[PDB]
Amino acid sequence: STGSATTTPIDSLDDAYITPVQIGTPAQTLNLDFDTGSSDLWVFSSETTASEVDGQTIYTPSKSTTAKLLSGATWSISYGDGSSSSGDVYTDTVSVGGLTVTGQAVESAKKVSSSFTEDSTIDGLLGLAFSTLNTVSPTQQKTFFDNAKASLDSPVFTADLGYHAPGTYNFGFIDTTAYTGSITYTAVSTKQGFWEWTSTGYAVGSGTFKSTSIDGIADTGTTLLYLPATVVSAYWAQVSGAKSSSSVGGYVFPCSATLPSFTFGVGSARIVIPGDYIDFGPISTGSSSCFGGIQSSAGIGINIFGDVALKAAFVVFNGATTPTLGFASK
Ligand code: NA
Repeated sequence: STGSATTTPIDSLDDAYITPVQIGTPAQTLNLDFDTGSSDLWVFSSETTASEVDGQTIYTPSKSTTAKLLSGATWSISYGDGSSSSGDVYTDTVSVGGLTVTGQAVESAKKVSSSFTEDSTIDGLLGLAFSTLNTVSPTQQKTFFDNAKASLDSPVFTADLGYHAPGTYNFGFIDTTAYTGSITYTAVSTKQGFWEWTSTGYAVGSGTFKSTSIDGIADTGTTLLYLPATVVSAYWAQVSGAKSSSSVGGYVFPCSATLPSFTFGVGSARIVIPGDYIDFGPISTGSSSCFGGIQSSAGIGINIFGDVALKAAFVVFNGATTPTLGFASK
């Protein structure tokens, strides 16, 4: 089997991407944030505290003939941005882009933090990291990918995120029409439960490539590119008037600037992030200070190749017995 679904930016900045997901019988379609940095599939639901719901579409298990309470199971998750959610668990039929899993754990939120409530466009998350990170207790649950894997034509999924445009998540196949050149594969460590890999270096604009190992994660659920402070300083030093602002919470730059590209290494291959991808616009409405898309990972404890990096590439998440990542230009 295979599946193929379009993923759409939630706003003009590509802050996140939503993908429609069918849950239950008859189908209830919710728009979920596919997150390769976490391992829970959780939804706004008929159980979510009413004051914490503001515009989201909810899953109502009582209206699904295939829903079953997973008795005694609870979940609770905290993300890198300080957001959180928790609740109970149902199993139900879940389909993505025509690929169906029966018996998928659907984590129903009883509580969500303010950042979720305030984002009316995201109805929940679909985690695509390794199932070792799944938070269901007392019986850990599998991701949608891990449950689908054995049925797929190939044990893979691909992320093809757009810049200010829709893109695609495919399951079970490589679309050889969706990228240019060849795919470079690189080793993955699953020790922390992430798609963790090592970039071979970077360049700023037209500058020379610096060969240096950068360990980080491929995380579709993180907006920005978080890298070591040395790398980030070297990037922003090429932008007149850029500075790190403790009041704003990272590097800002004059909205009048033209940003340089940023290149990262994948083995001997190179992925180029155009400068425009690094502009996250005014820090507040009408400001002439703009927020940067490359930020320091110092204090986060891991480097994160978030959407800024991933949307410059066609990315293969190879879930074979020995997982690997692939990157191609597009
Ligand atoms: Na922000």
